[PDB]
Amino acid sequence: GYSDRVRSITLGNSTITTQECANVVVGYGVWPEYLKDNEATGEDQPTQPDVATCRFYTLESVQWMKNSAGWWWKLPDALSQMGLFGQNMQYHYLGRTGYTIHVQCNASKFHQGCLLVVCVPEAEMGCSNLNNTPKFAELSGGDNARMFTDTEVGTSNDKKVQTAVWNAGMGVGVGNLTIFPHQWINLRTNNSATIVMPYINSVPMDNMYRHNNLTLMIIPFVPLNYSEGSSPYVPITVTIAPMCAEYNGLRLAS
Amino acid sequence: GYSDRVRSITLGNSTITTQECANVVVGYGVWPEYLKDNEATGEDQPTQPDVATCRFYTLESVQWMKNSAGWWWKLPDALSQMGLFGQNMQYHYLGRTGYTIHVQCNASKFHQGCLLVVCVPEAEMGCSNLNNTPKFAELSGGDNARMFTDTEVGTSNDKKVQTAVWNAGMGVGVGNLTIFPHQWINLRTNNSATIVMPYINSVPMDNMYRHNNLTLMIIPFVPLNYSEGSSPYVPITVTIAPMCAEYNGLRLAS
Amino acid sequence: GAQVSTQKTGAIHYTNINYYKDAASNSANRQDFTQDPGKFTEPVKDIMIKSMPALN
Amino acid sequence: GAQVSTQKTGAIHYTNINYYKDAASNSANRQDFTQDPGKFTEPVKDIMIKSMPALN
Amino acid sequence: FCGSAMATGKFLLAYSPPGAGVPKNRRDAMLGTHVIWDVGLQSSCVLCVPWISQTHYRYV
Amino acid sequence: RVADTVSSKPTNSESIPALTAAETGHTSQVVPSDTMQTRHVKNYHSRSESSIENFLCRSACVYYATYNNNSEKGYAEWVINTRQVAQLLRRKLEFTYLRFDLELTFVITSAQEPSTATSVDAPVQTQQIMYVPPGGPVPTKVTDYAWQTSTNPSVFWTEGNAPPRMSIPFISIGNAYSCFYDGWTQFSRNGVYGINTLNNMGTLYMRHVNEAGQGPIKSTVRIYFKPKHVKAWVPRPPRLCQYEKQKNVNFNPTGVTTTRSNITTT
Amino acid sequence: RVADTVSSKPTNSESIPALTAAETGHTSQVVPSDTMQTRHVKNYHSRSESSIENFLCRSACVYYATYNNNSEKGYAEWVINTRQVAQLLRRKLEFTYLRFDLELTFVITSAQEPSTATSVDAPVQTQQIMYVPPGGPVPTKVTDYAWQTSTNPSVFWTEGNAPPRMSIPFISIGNAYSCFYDGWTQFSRNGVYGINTLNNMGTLYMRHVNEAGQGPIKSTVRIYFKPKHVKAWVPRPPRLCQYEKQKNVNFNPTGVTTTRSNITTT
Ligand SMILES: CCCCCCCCCCCCCCCC(=O)O
Ligand SMILES: CCCCCCCCCCCCCCCC(=O)O
Ligand SMILES: CCCCCCCCCCCCCC(=O)O
Ligand SMILES: CCCCCCCCCCCCCC(=O)O
Repeated sequence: GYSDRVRSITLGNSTITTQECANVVVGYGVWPEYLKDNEATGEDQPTQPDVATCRFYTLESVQWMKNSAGWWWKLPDALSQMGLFGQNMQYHYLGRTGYTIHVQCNASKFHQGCLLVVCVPEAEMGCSNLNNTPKFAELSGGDNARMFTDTEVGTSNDKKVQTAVWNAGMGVGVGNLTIFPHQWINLRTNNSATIVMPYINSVPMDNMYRHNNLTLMIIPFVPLNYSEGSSPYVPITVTIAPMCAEYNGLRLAS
Repeated sequence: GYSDRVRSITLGNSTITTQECANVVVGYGVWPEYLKDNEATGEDQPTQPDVATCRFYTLESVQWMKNSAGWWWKLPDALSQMGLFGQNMQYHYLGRTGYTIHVQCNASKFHQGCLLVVCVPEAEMGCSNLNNTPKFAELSGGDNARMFTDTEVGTSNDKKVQTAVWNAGMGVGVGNLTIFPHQWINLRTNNSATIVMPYINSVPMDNMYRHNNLTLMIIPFVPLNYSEGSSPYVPITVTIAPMCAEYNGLRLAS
Repeated sequence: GAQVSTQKTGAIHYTNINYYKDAASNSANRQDFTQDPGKFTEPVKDIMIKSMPALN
Repeated sequence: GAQVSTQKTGAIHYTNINYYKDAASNSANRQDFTQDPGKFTEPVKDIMIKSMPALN
Repeated sequence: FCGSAMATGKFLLAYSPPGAGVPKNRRDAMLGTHVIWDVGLQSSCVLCVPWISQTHYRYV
Repeated sequence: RVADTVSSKPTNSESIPALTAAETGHTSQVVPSDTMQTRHVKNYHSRSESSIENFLCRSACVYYATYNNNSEKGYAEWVINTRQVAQLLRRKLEFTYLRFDLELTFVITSAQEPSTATSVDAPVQTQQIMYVPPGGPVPTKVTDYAWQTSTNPSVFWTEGNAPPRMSIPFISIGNAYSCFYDGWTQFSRNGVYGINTLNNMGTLYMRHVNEAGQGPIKSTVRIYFKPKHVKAWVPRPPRLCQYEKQKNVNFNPTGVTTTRSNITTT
Repeated sequence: RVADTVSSKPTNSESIPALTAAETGHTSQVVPSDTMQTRHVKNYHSRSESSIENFLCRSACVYYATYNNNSEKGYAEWVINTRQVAQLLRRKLEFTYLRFDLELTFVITSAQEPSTATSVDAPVQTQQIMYVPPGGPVPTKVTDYAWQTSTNPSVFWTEGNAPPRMSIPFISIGNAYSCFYDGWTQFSRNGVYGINTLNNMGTLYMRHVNEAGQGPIKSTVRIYFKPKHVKAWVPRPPRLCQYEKQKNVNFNPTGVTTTRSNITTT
């Protein structure tokens, strides 16, 4: 072992290599594995698809402004339109997978900032109006980032999610969000963040279009900054890889 | 072994059981198998999909009239729109499969007729006009039967295939079409016809949209007939099952 | 490398040598006869003996 | 001096004799393949394994 | 990457076999074979185009 | 290899090797000694003149192209293919995938042309038949740079001796030649459909090496192929309609057989 | 040969065989199974058609010089060198120091010329191609004393048969041929600078042996070299600008590559 700060990951067809990174946080202490034949209840045979599904699908990018609050994604839904993971997701009826989340954000030695890369299992949300429940087009984007705000929510539109960043939108203390697995991105000494998450859920296999497994949240606790005479555009990107996929219950598409 | 004339076939999810049938003709003498690692040139890993692809997809039906000449289908193209065999056919780039052709046509003991169920490997065709070459919409139907005629072709439309049944359209003697594997359907003593075909082709794995492997031809050598006072509608159906499918070269759809 | 093989008699020997590097300079393999009819005639799955009736 | 050596097969033998005094009358040494890439690729002094990082 | 030592950034490198070429968007190219490279401290990264073809050879 | 025969006696059992079902796609296996009582005769014949090794390995004409000596464009060229003569085409279309070698042979000939000079004394002529694989240089005249042949294989032969002959390995891209192709060349499924989509095979050039004369001579080359080590797969029925295109299968429908004036007439 | 491949599984360690430094002048050694997960396929290919033994040992044209039969100065001569044709020159300039044998070959040809006599009947002609090393006698006409060839090697060949061929050892002064020379010939560092300072190699003479005729015939010889036992050292990049001088390296600067209408255009 020489020069700890360099990693390398070759999963299937893609490879992501960082030179300046921290350690790798591996789930709750387990590596994602297939489903044993002692805990299954499906009566069909599964379908370990290919290397063609365990790949590195990169999602959209965004700009880290100087007033931005935070973004998030829904994991089983963000990869709905990507390659052969989005075809075996809708043609079948069941499935279980694990992911390998990644994040890139690189700045010079004259910038500053921080971020909290964390994934929350079973993330709920709260509508703006108390009586109603949130919409769907205001809860999940089509692999495009959803963003928090500074003002709380207003009183509209009776279905919008409440983007109150200091409460996280779930109704908890934002400082206590370090229980779920995570990693910090400090531009002083960091350039990325890796996270390996297994499949955590009550039932053995669950639908993909009806119930979202996890939720990826990004929150900058310390805003960007820089003196005059430097690049004012700092973008962010994320790369995710389905790990150990399986399916059951073949039907027509939807 | 008791009462030879009864068979039963359970392939995947469907099951087809006939009570009055002849023997089963198995290809050129081989059973369809996977591709060994001594004759492969692909550098990726294959994808044995599931039981969800080796199933019994039933195609359209037609009426056996008293003047009809003959029908045909193109095998790798007829199953293009059926279930998860038509999704892994276009998302990938390579593949090799074998089929288990079946045919149903049942009449009473007061009807008569015959048919030649045969599959031809690498079936070519001849355009109507000599200079040009046939069209595509006149060579392959979208899982709907194409039919021969009695008059030869005419001189139109400079792209139509020549439907001369007594020459088969390929330019050979129709009586010599018993070299390729086959089975007869004589309504006197028969009710169906089964055929198992392996993968026969020069290269190991070939495209699915650019080159059609086989061709299924049905020709009644003795027309139907019946006295007054019987059902005048005798339909025909065919059931096909992809056997030992494999794929390579994942890309976007087309 | 010389082989002394047999000849084609109605009902003897004859020598032979190769002089080149490749394999496409030799002569044809005329003296080779191998037959197997089972592939084209009788491709059925169940084996049928000619004594027993065909279909039950 | 005759040698019975091998031939170039896709995946046998073939004789050969020399008839002259000099050495410039023989045929080319086509059936000889010897590879060593280390001279041109990787001429460095310290040996570098692909697992460890390049420069510290 | 031959920029200054205060520079930073990540990049994507995709090889899409031919069924439909020239991916217009980034999300169209991310489905094929790819890799993610980030600069700084041994910046040079190597993408390995594998060999994926039906036949055994090809024409120059 | 052929088989012998066996002596049969009268029988009255229920063996019935005659009646069978033909729906099962099974050719029968009845011999003459099963249906009637016969003698015992041991056959000494041999199935040797019919195997594919002996049936195909004979040379045949493929294409004869001529080239005059008059001008700077005397040379003549030909694109390789085997479906240009009717005799050797139909001897291939009883199978689907072949595999063989070849032994080329060129029977070159000459002839005079009218002229006005007083006397004529033509020394022997020489050729110079070249082979250009696909994707390579090309000559355009009889005094070009391409005729150096630094890597191309050429054959030089002076008139009056035996004709030139040589071998050729199994040069192809696939694991066997394909005589029938069902499908297009473009992935969009448009344009060219026939068999020539996977047939390039190179070219073939010929030329007079002599400077010039007073005739001047005219010549015609003749090619001859001889498949040496054959291997055939997937037989099919022979052809019944004449050939009418070089790279198609277009035909004109004809009767299946000539006609007799009755069903019972001999 | 070529090497096989090996089966790879998903990994999350810190191996990173991708990121490296290119400043060290070290080409990487990453195979496809290191960066992604692949199958196991054993390659059966062979790197045989690319070795220098098989790549160079083919004959090519070098120089064709003609000589008429009319007068007492019919004979023609040539000074040995290999940088007179573009095809074989550039096939040498990928290395620096070579070592090989040769197999010469002369494809001689003839042709008539206008005359006024009534009839013409030309018997076969003969040659008579001589080789004069550096520092030796020289002929000046077709009836000289030098044509005795008491120690010089000559070749006599009558028209109509196969062409003459012969071998040649590694005749040189140094331990290997030199295709590039950097430096002068005079110790004062003045005058000639290029590569011909260490190239003499002798001469080459040709001549008609027949007495005379009525045509009279004209002829053109063609040389053909074939390096037999090669050995190469110190490769270098190929050429990019055309040749324009026989004993220089002068060129005209051109673009590095043809152009496309964009950076992102396919
Ligand atoms: C002077 C030597 C020249 C040798 C020329 C080699 C000729 C190649 C022959 C190609 C095989 C014949 C065609 C088979 C299938 C087809 O393309 O129709
Ligand atoms: C009749 C026999 C005559 C033999 C003539 C021998 C010819 C010698 C060839 C010299 C080697 C070729 C030149 C290599 C390097 C150079 O000088 O450019
Ligand atoms: C170039 C061949 C010259 C003619 C052959 C003369 C006999 C030499 C001995 C050959 C023995 C080779 C071994 C064998 O018998 O196969
Ligand atoms: C001038 C050679 C004539 C042809 C050769 C005939 C065979 C004679 C025996 C040669 C044995 C030499 C030893 C060896 O095998 O290398």
